[PDB]
Amino acid sequence: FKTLLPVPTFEDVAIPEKPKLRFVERVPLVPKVRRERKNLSDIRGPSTEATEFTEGRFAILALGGGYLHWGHFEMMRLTINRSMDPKNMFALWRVPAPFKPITRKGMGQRMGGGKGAIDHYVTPVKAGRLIVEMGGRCEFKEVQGFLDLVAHKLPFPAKAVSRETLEKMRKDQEERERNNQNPWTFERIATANMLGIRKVLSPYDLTHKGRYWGKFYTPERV
Amino acid sequence: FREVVEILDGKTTIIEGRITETPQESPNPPNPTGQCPICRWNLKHKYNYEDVLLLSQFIRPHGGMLPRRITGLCQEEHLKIEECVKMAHRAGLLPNHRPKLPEGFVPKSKPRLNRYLTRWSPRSVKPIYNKGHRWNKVRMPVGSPLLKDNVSYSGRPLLLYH
Amino acid sequence: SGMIRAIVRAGQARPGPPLGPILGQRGVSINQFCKEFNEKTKDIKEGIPLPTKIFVKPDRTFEIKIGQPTVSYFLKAAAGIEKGARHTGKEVAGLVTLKHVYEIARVKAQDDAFALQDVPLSSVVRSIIGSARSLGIRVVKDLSSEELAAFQKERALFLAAQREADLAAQAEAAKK
Amino acid sequence: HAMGVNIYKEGQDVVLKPDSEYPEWLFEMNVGPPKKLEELDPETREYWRLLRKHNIWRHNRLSKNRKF
Amino acid sequence: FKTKGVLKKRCRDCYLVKRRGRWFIYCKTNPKHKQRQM
Amino acid sequence: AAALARLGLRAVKQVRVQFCPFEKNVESTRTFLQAVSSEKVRCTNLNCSVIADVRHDGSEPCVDVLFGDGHRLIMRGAHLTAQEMLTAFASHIQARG
Amino acid sequence: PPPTPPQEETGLVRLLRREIAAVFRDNRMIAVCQHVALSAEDKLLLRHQLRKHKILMKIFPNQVLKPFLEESKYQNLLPLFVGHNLLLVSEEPKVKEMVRILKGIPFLPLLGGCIDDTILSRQGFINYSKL
Amino acid sequence: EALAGAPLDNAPKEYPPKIQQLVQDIASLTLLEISDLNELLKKTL
RNA sequence: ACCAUAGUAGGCCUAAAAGCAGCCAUCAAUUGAGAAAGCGUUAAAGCUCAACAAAUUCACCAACAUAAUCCCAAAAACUAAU
Ligand SMILES: [Mg+2]
Ligand SMILES: [Mg+2]
Ligand SMILES: [Mg+2]
Ligand SMILES: [Mg+2]
Ligand SMILES: [Mg+2]
Ligand SMILES: [Zn+2]
Ligand SMILES: [Zn+2]
Repeated sequence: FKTLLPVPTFEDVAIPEKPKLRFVERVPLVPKVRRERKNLSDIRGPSTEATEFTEGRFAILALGGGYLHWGHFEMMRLTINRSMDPKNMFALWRVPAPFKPITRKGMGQRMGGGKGAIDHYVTPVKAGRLIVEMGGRCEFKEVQGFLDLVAHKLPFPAKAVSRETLEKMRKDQEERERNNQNPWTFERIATANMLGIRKVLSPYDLTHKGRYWGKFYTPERV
Repeated sequence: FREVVEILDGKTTIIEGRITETPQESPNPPNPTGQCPICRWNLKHKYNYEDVLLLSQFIRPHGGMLPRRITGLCQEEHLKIEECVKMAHRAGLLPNHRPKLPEGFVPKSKPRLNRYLTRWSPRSVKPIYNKGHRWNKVRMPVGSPLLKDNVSYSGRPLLLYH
Repeated sequence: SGMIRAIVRAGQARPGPPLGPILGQRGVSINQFCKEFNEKTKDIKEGIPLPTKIFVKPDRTFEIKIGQPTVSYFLKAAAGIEKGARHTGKEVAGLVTLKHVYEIARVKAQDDAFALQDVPLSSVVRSIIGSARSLGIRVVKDLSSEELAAFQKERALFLAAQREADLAAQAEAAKK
Repeated sequence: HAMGVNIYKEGQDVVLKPDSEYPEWLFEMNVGPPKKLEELDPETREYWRLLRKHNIWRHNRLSKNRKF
Repeated sequence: FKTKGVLKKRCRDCYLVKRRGRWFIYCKTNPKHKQRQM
Repeated sequence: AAALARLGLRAVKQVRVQFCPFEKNVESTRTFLQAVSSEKVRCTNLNCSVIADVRHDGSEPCVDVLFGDGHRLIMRGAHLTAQEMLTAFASHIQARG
Repeated sequence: PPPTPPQEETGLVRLLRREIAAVFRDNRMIAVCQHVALSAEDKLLLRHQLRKHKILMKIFPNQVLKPFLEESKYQNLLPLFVGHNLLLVSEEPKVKEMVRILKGIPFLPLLGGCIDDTILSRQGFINYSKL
Repeated sequence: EALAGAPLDNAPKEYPPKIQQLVQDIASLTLLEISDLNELLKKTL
């Protein structure tokens, strides 16, 4: 004998038309003629934009920073589109089409001579940004199962999350940092310039607080 | 402790259960409120692989670990006691708890290498041919990390790898 | 060597598929069974295909148990229609009342499956109703005068929709 | 075969009993509205049939990911 | 036998076993499901 | 009940189970009864009869099984567990037959 | 241990309690017979052979049947339900007719029971039968 | 309350208390109350 | 561990679509078992899942090959160390 439990029911879910992901273009329609310098600073540190959910209850969350080029968009589009029930689920791009020109030279060039030519386009993705947002009358578990594939084939480390999962790990993140037993935290030492440590740190560190190092992000770092 | 007896008489076979006497938990524990058997005797973080009088209480006459739901151990401590029992078998303590096999005592093998605190099984370990230099160095495990919480009287943490 | 479920029309039993591949694979005589089956089923002049249970034995001999005909047929006739709805519940196929389902029920209470079950006729009527839901056939409490007002409207709408579906199927057969 | 039934033909092809002959249960049964979960009383046996059925649908959706 | 970085059961009859300081997948029905963790 | 089905019970003549329902110790023997009474084991051979002897007073539960080796296997479940009875049954009645 | 988390009765538990409370009222003969694995065919046949003498059969979970029965006047049936079981319900009983069908199947034991407030073993059923 | 404990075949010599106090209350009656008893039982059954 | 019977081959399109090419409904017997979550069939039949009953230690994720003369201090889990 086992007693039953009430099943979660979705009466409030409204499925939009064209639930499957839009095709995105290899190159923008108005190709950038002027060659841009590479901010690596756009992959660096925490993300400001696209941190929260909008319509959907599920998402892929980026744990590192990285560049997304057309190959990745293709991968996600196909993989998600044939992995979903178009009736019961819908997906959404939380990331723009690749807009940032990246140059190259022909292999075999000597150093110098000018900048290179535009090879392809990418999208910058800062750690903590939602890549793809899936809603529906789905339970998190199915979506999670096939979303983790996609997540795994992305250039940065990433996870599949729900609203519940995300707020879980955020409350855990702050609770870990008010639980902390040792008096010595990165913030505390860095801001007050103890041991003259500011010599070895970068200015950005004051904001990043030793959680972010380069494009990498370690969540365990308080 | 219930022995199962089997008898063969004239093409008839009798199998029967028979109950013997079980010793009982010693009368007066230090922490009676205590939940798990290790804990109410204040043995948590105290017993080592070396303490046999404690370990021999959970095992079978043939040397294998007793199951957990029978013993009542707190899960963590069950694992610790299992590690310890393995390590103690390997160390050559509990010689009476092997299975008895009249033929196999006769065929000598090279006299048993004396060892202690062995985390892995002897047959499963590849010799480390390459060592490695000061910066990338292959360390040889000693004892188990399950016991890394034992009380240290010296104050220095036990050294688990050399 | 096992059992066989064969749904077969009243006066029709022929030494070819389904009976050829099915009974012929078990190593069972097709003609003996056509003979016996027709002996028993020629006495039903109501023209009803019945699901039947054929027990096929180890020695290649056999036994036969004839059950009540399918509810699909009984309801196809009760609504007077031919084929059931293409898209069920989206559209209507035919109409029935209390009385239809009651009759069809007390007819099928002697079925092999509902025989051993001591269930009242309310239960069997529930089953037949549910089997109407998926056949595209709609029940109504007291419909009689509106039954015929309906039939003169409804049949014209089913003719309109079956002709529209036949024409659109001619256009989709041509486009293909 | 084929039968076109009118008010003359549906009565002439059938033996259709009077309204006082037919059992009470036959009118009570719900014609077209299959019942929902909220509608049924939790102290009724049928409510729990529906809950079971829904649990089965749930396990059935969740099992979509089977490798085996 | 295949050497793999990730072991996964390819059917219901696969079982998972630790031998020689490794993990293994043995399968009696389909021997092609045999796997050795590297 | 499955491990008995896989083992081809056809080597057995007659299986009786004598037990006393109102005793506290009989659950094991009962488990054995429902393991041998199952459809798989029951249909492996039709030459074998399964008899359930039910008494209030006998006070000792017992399982008796004859088979065509001229062999008689009698296990008195008192303190014996179900799957010990069924393992003993398997290795005893299969290896001999 | 952590403090005590009292569990709450579901609708299912209450429905079963009510149902069994009615079952022990109505039927004069309640005969416990250990549930035994049969073909679906044979179980149906047995149900129908119980339908011929009008006797009914019922099955409840030991979970909700046991505490009800230990708090019942019927608690002497507690040692009977420890295994699998099947509850034989009879209104206006005739026991010899119930024994007739059980006789057909040798491996399907009748264990305890109560016939008109008289709690009996199998032998008591054999005695009430010949009466 | 609780019900009977069901004695059985190997040893039951034990008859109920009710039957005995009934045959006692029967045996203590004078024959006019025995004929009255007999009539009152003949009519109901 | 255990167990699997009911309307019924649900209605359609197709040579056949019988829980399982596809489209639509997704009701209903039995204490209990989806108009079926995996395998399987030409269509079946046949194996399992979820359902009753039987019981109940704990069970979410986590594992990743290598180079060229010869491995590369030796060794070591406690007698008290801000
Ligand atoms: Mg990656
Ligand atoms: Mg149901
Ligand atoms: Mg199951
Ligand atoms: Mg290699
Ligand atoms: Mg050296
Ligand atoms: Zn403890
Ligand atoms: Zn496999």
